[PDB]
Amino acid sequence: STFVAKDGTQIYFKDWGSGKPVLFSHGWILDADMWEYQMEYLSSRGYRTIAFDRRGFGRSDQPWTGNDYDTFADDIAQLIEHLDLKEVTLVGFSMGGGDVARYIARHGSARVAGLVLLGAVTPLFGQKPDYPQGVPLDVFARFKTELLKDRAQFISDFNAPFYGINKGQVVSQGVQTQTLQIALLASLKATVDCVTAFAETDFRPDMAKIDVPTLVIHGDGDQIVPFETTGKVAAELIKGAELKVYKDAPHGFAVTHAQQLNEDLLAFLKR
Amino acid sequence: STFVAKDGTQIYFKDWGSGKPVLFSHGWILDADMWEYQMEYLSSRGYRTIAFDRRGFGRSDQPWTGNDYDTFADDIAQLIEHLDLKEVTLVGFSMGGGDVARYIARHGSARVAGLVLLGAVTPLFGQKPDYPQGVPLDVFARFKTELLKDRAQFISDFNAPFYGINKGQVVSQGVQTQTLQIALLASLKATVDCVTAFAETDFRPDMAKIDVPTLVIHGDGDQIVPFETTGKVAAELIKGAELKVYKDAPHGFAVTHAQQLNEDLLAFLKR
Amino acid sequence: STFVAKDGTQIYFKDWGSGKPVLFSHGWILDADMWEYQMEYLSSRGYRTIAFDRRGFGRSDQPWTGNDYDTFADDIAQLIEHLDLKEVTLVGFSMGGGDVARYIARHGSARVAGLVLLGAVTPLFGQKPDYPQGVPLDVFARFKTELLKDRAQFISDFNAPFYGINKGQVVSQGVQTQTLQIALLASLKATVDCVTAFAETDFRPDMAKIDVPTLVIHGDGDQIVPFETTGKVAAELIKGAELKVYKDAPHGFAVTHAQQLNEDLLAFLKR
Ligand SMILES: [Cl-]
Ligand SMILES: [Cl-]
Ligand SMILES: [Cl-]
Ligand SMILES: [Cl-]
Ligand SMILES: [Cl-]
Repeated sequence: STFVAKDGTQIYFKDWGSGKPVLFSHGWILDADMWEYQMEYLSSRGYRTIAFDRRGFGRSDQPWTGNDYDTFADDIAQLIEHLDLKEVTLVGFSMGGGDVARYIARHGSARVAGLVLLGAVTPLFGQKPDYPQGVPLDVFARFKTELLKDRAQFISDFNAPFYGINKGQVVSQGVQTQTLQIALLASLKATVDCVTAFAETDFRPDMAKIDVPTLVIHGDGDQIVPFETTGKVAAELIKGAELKVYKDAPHGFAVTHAQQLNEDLLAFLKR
Repeated sequence: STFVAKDGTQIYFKDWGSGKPVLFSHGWILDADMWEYQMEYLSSRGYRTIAFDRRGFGRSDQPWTGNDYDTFADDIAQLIEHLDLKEVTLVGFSMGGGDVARYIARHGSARVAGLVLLGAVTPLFGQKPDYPQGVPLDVFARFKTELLKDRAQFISDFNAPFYGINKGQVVSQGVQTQTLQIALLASLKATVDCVTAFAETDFRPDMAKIDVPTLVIHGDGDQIVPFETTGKVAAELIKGAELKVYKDAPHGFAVTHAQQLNEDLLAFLKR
Repeated sequence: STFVAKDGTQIYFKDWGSGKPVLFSHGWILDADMWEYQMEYLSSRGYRTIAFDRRGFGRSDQPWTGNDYDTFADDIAQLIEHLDLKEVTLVGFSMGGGDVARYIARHGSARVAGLVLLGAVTPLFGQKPDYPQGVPLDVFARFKTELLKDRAQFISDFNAPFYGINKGQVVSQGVQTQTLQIALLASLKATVDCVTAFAETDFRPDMAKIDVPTLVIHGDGDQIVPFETTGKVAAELIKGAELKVYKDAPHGFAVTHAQQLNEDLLAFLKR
């Protein structure tokens, strides 16, 4: 399915099953397919599951402008409006944790039953004056330089630390092939602009606005989005949030810990 | 090109050339591109060729519902009506033999000049009480279990018995790459529901409804859809059907036996 | 974005940034993504960048008919008209040098500020009675035969001479994977007809119609489109054209010499 955002950007989404809705926001160089197993799992068990390709990614249009969290958050608002969703459980992975938090901050939580932040960049990923423990901006600047030289090889090399294959996690060649295939669908421009966005955007004000049940899940072996300065802090800053730590899990844990995640999502929805 | 099915599903198709129409229905985890050489061959020789991506596959939408042979047959009916096709020769490969057969069973043959069943699941693939020679259902249940764990690696491993590479057929790396790339476009949900559909659907009543010239072609090395219990029987059950057995040919014989298939299709059309 | 051509063919394009427009025409078995680094570079520096997927390629429709330079040129005209572009700099790579030249030839240069020809087939690629130095037609006949047997393996094998990898150019596996992925999106029919088109079409008359500033760039290690009989002659035949030769550069120099190309394009636009 598609809808057209305010600026004319066409956004691809899937809307499966019926019942209470669960809306998924994918990570960086991924698309809505990263959620296919969670969607099948929950839609076969009485839920409606919705997942979009972020602007610039997968099957969506690739606009030059609007590659920032405020626009990402408003794109989600438009999707929710378009389908007239109510009591939605928002689920964000990695950089996609930021647009679901920012949606709540910009639009409130009247339509929202709950929030799930999976290996998410919230509440803040990069360094700030009062957050020297964040990732230094020159680290991201280097990634951008590499992406602007050869993004295809960048993505290909990113598979190992993403899935923790370099630390003994086991992920098939098939999954690695699918990951690269999907990543190459994306815009070079959106790919690089998203680094800027997740490097620099501060979601600490957003955390104070989250007034729904919230589950934070993070792998403490995550090489991409460090657990200690992201998920651990998000769970403390969000009132009433629950935290689950998957021991030694990598960033790409929707793959390596698929069944555990499916069960945790179900348990949260049935709380 | 696209048409929209009754339930809102957008379906991609290609419609090439002019003349008497030949409408192709692809196999499992493939899409309309599996026919590109047959389409070029026949459309360069004065036929109109049409091939669609089944719902849930290729460039088509991925609906949660309607992944069953009655709906697939009705999709084909909608395409035929969409383009107002007459004297159409229907050509179905593998699981795609089922939806062309079920189209005739549900809609009759007023628009149909002839039927070709290529390595097809017809008349019945899975075991029934009166068909113990069919494939036991626990075989398909295991496939579903494996697809719900890692469909990307399932498809990758499937290449070998599909093309008979495991038994000495020679197929390029290029073709194996293209096969996996196209398979990964598909929905996880459609991929799994199709297994249920081809495992359990009985097309034996459909065979009695086929009242047009019919050619059945099957490889006798077919490791996926066994000739003895499918194409052999389909040819005996359809009145006036002709049977061609490709010696030592695998399931993926539109690739391994491309030229022979092209020439046999042309001869059938010219009969 | 998309527009619909005269014959109903839907063509995908990207339109990025603002400022003076630069319209890019890709090579054979590529798509608009081949320009992503040039588009990012120029659109980050005050230019509007536009690149389309040629009919039969990438994300565009795959028509049976119209796979010829006159139609290609008219598709470009229709895109220029669709966006009401003025003072456009046309940039064509490889076979795409032909449709920008033919667009000037058929429609004039009222809308055009400049022309850039990159490893282009202009002014004539294949042999003619007065051009025995051209590539013999049996060479292209053999490519077509191979493509009509196994286009996927043809493309895979083409990576090496395209990028000069067989002559010590260094190109990542990621770029080669991306090149194959994009090529496989294309129509078999379009892929084959384009060979006929660039083999046989004579752009020598077109050269005399080009009355705008023109930069010709070509690598003199080009194994696909020989510098001596194409770019070298195009630069001599177009009044006032500038020529730059990249020493030992291959056909796929937008990849191997990306930064040098970006800087040359920018220098040209600023002249
Ligand atoms: Cl269960
Ligand atoms: Cl608390
Ligand atoms: Cl009979
Ligand atoms: Cl010169
Ligand atoms: Cl040089």
